[PDB]
Amino acid sequence: EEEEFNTGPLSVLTQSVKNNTQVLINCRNNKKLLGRVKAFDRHCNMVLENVKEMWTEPVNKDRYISKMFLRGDSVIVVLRNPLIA
Amino acid sequence: SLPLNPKPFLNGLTGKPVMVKLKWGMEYKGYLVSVDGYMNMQLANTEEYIDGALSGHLGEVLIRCNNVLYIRGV
Amino acid sequence: MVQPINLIFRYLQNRSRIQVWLYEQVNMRIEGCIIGFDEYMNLVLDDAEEIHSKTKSRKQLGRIMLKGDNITLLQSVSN
Amino acid sequence: HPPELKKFMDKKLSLKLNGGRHVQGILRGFDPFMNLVIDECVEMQNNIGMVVIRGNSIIMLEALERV
Amino acid sequence: VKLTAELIEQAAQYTNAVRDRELDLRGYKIPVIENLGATLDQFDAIDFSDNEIRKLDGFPLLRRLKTLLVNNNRICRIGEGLDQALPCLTELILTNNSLVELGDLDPLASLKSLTYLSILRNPVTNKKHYRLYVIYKVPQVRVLDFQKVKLKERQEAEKMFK
Amino acid sequence: GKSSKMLQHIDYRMRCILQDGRIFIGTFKAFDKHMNLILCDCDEFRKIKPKNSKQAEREEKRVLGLVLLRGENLVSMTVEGPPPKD
Amino acid sequence: IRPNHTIYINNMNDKIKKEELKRSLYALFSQFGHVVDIVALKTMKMRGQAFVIFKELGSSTNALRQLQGFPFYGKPMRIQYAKTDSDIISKMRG
Amino acid sequence: GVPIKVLHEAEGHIVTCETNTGEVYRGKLIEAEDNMNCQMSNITVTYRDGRVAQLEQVYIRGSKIRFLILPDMLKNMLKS
Amino acid sequence: MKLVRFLMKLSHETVTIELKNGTQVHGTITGVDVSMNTHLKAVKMTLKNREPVQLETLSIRGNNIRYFILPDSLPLDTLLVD
RNA sequence: GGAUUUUUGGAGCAGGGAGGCAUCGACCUGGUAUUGCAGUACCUCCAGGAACGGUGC
Repeated sequence: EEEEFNTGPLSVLTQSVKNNTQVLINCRNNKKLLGRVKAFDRHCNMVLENVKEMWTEPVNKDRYISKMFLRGDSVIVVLRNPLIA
Repeated sequence: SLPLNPKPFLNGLTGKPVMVKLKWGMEYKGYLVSVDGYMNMQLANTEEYIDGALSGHLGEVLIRCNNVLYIRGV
Repeated sequence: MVQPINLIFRYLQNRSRIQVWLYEQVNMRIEGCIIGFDEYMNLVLDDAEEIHSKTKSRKQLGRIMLKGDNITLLQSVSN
Repeated sequence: HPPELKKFMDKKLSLKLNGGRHVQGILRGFDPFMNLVIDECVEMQNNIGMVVIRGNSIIMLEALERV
Repeated sequence: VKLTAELIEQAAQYTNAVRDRELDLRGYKIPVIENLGATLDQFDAIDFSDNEIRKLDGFPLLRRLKTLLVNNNRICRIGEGLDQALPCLTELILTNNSLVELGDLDPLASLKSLTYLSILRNPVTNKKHYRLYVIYKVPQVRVLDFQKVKLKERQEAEKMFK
Repeated sequence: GKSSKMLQHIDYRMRCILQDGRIFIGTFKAFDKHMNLILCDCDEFRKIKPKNSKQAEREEKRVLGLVLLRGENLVSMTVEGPPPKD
Repeated sequence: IRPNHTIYINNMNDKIKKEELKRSLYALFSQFGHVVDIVALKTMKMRGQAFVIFKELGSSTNALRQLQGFPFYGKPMRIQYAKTDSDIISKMRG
Repeated sequence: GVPIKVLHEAEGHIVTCETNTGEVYRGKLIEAEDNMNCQMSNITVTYRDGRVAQLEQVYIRGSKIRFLILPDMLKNMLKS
Repeated sequence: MKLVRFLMKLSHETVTIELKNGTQVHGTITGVDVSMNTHLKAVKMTLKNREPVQLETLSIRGNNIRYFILPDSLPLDTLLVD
């Protein structure tokens, strides 16, 4: 199982936790959560730090959330990048 | 071909340029790095095509399995 | 009695061109020749097409793996 | 478990599907997921022949015969 | 043989030939329509044929009742608050009863959804202008005595009685 | 640990919120793994949950009776009133 | 053609929609006994016709004699005993 | 599940069923499966527009049921 | 690993939860179970496009949760130990 | 001590916008055809009429 977290597509999350790097999460709510992965699981539940939530309403909006838990079903996409840099 | 199944097809397509359509109509073109048992998908040098038009160049990307409509080699 | 999975196995063997009804999307359906499939009804389609029932327009796809999540219905077409 | 559908085997049926979709045809078989084989199927009208309906997207069925 | 709660509870209940839920109250020699509360508003049709009812009255509020078959009874009068207890009454079959005066059919004007009406084999039928009278006083009827109410009859009934 | 969080509210009158946004108020008598619920003397509300709305408290109320609700379509529950003694 | 639970009607105005025809047929024929079911199609072959099935046989005979040539939607209906027994009757009998 | 046992208890009784799409089916419950698959007979159906229809025989998948109304004859499983 | 276990440790914390249907819930956790079914007390709940209502108790089916906003103070590194 | 009927999850996420356009279905008037033994997506046709109904944007 660890092997599948380590080398499979979830290695994106595994890599973000290890390097304390930022990732953008496109989300079902049409919102995007930008931050660092403290923890994750099979379902893509996550505990996130320094989250910048961004969305639109046209008007763009954002808000800072230091500490939060995301239920993984809401995940559409998870992006790793030269974002942290 | 003599029976070509989902799983091998996808495995043959690893290392290749793919495009994935999502149920929500977004499309993501990039090199398929890997897939897992639940058919979650990892792309590199991803690009986003929405309305079939280049929207955003995104880099390395995880797509949750439940979002996927279909995958195409391209 | 014919079991649904077997019908598919038949579609596969026949190389009949297949038209798929998708879930909660009526304006588009998918077409192709089933080359193989798995326990989740995920399908490998050849020379596949998006069919726009509204626009009468077809989008050419080639090698497709369609997740079974989307499958509402499976039919055969003469074309 | 199996769905209890042997009673409906080889009978003409009216099938309400999701998306407000409706078809009619003769039950030729089923599996534990309630996926169906329907013969002489008609989209409500145009004839589509023998088809597979995934049980997932089956809302309701109604017999057009007496069981 | 009073129409009672107990009577209604043992009465044949089924889906009729036109696909409606119908209660069978035929041949019980019922004299007065009463205690319908016990049906619990669960029927689309109620068959009261071959009984001895004198007046079409006594109904509770029944929102689902759309068809009333009242053949071979002794109906000589129609109650006045019928729409208040039967809002969607669409079909009323009164064949072979005792309605004698055109004015006795007046209470049917208040049944807003009434579309199928049959009053054959009632003395009232032979009264001069019976058909035109019904058409003008109960315009919501589309089929009267199994014949289509036509435009020409409506106009003709508009002259006479205008 | 305790499993009680549902068992506590059993026999009580409960306000249950559905996924379409309906309000089911009934006596909470049973549940299960899926949160399929058994609601005695159950009514449905649509427009409001009253907090003493001076105009009226009750519009589109329907008496249902004995209700089994599937857990798929349940969102949440709060205590509405104490158990009826009966 | 011996007395039958089912009567065959022909010479009916085929312009009436099928569901309306069946509902008026039911209404008209209820005066003689419980009508179990009505079979009427608008195919070329079957248009202008209907089979009316009664629980009681005496009801079918009474209906036949009393409504012979009754004006229905403009035309005089022609009634006759059906050639065969109705499927519903055969199932209800055995 | 406890509710499932109570459902099976309603077999042979008149019950009301609302689907996920809000069509309302009332009639006799013939068979109820463990997964909530429901066979019924002599139905009255009330659509979302308000119109009614009549059906002899129906079978509805458990997943696509929102809820069921059962008789009050059952209310009198008080152990749990 | 199983992050629901982490949430199960948050009894007596106050949190804000955003639901899938957009509703916002602020209250004190009395219990999270294995299905992420969450129970709270002293709850101020604001359905999207209403003014808040206060409930002494509220019980959420786990699947209907979008996300929890946790106390800034929360010592995550402690809670992530098993 | 997690492998199909219960307790170690197949569910999840997604709906407002505006104050005419597309599609289907009865439908209403005239006239016209069919006279046959049925278990029904619908049911003649020709001309006219829709300040009709549903759904989507």
